[PDB]
Amino acid sequence: PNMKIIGNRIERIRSEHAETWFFDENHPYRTWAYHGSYEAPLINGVVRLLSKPWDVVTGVTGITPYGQQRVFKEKVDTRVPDPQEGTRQVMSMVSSWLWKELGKHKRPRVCTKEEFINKVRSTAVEAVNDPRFWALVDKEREHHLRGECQSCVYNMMGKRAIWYMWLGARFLEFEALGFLNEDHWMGRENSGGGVEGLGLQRLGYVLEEMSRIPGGRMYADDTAGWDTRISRFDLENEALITNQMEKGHRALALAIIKYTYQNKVVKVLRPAEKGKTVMDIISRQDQRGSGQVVTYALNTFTNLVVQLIRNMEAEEVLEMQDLWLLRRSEKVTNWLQSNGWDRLKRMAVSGDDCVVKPIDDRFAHALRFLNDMGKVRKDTQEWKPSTGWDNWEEVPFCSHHFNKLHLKDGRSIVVPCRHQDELIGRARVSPGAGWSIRETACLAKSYAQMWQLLYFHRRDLRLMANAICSSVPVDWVPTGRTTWSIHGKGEWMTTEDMLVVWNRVWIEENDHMEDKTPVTKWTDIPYLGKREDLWCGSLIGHRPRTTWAENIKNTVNMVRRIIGDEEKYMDYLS
Ligand SMILES: [Zn+2]
Ligand SMILES: [Zn+2]
Repeated sequence: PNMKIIGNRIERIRSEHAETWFFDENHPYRTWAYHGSYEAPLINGVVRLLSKPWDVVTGVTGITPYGQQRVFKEKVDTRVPDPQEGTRQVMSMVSSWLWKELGKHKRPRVCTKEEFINKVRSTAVEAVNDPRFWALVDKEREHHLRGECQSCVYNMMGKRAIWYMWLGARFLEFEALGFLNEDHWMGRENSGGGVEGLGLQRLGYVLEEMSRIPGGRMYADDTAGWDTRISRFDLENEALITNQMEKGHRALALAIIKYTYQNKVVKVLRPAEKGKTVMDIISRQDQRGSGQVVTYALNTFTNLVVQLIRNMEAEEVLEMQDLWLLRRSEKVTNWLQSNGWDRLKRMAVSGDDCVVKPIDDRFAHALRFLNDMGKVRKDTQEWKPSTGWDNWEEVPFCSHHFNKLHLKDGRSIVVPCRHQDELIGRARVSPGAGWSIRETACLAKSYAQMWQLLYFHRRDLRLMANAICSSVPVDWVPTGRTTWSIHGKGEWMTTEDMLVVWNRVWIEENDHMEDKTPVTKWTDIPYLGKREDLWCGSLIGHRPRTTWAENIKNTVNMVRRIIGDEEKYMDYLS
């Protein structure tokens, strides 16, 4: 461990728990440095009541110190092996080229306290309105400008692993690197292959556009445990963005990168004897600390780099000898300057997910650089060629597939779809304990309106959404977080009529809809074919679902009585 960079944080934690601090020789950490330990100490009722048939669907009901330790042994206690020197030379060249393209029409900048407060306002609200929080933030920034870090420490939670950091550390990351998100550096117009800021209502059109580019099949390979495969070399290559920063901003960003990305200090819970719990203090110099302000943007960047490299190997620009040491590097510069933009426009990359439309199917067996970079494909033998898709409507991307549907008048739209159990299961989860009827119903309304905008083509979701919206007062504003996906843009977070929002999103503002004729009734908005709806998890035709549909108005009346019969309600079912 680099005690010169993490030592201050470990010593600070040790001094805060000095009387219970101890070194456990029987700790379970294999690839993380261990420093010591100390002693340490959910249903949305509205959605549940309106989704009775799914109480026995394991796909729905399925989705702590023991939990944190399980994710360590199953996923995070691993070390990605170093790529060879030539592979590292290619990764650095491609990353340098890509940063220069992304920065051609954009300038890095510091993000402000005002920008952060505005994003928070959408107990974090209490902290941003307290001057003592900003004083703690200022003390840590002063340490950073002096080459020190005292409190940027992760808190592991898990259940993929989720790494939490105190709001002030997240502010310092946002100040230095938030411009990647706020100024849309990974937007498609700026990056060619990125899709940041496109909603699920548009991603399908990107895949359809890619299908028309001449080339091989569409490949959408997943890397097994992407965040654990981000190496110290990937982090150094991502850090090249600091070369485009002015000196003051550069100092802030280098502190975030060096002290919190390239060196990390984490707190993890672990069960101990007699039902007691300990907190372990560990560290490491690689992996992506999933949950950072710029995890998505940096994962998108590095996945773009990986896919450009796999295309160069497929096109026989890179040879086997180049893994050991890159020979004739001008060939890589030429390929990037000549073909890089064309190959970026042949990709759709969102964090660790990608779809590539290579110039031919040599991409399927171009595995040497991919495997040497440790970006090993999930659910496939390491050296077996990839299998691509001939039909863009079957390609998985961002946990969805995309289907062309036809409106009653002959026009077509391209909609997002996924297996329905995950959609209902997520809506049935309420975040945090102590949620009242007002907060629970507003969050149920947000899921229901999101379904009306994006998944209206699924029979069960259109009906369940109409039942939820009929059970929650119409003047209640949808609240909470409907998804963690950057592609759920929140047009459904409104009291504007969802048929109006549907028309704005799918017709008026949809650049892929040439005819702007409005759709004036929900009965003119299509469903998937019954067999497609069933393939993706519908319960149509299943007796408990038929009973639920026939009883739905009774169920809505029951919920209205619970919330209060005096509220303003709208009948969305008739
Ligand atoms: Zn710090
Ligand atoms: Zn589907």
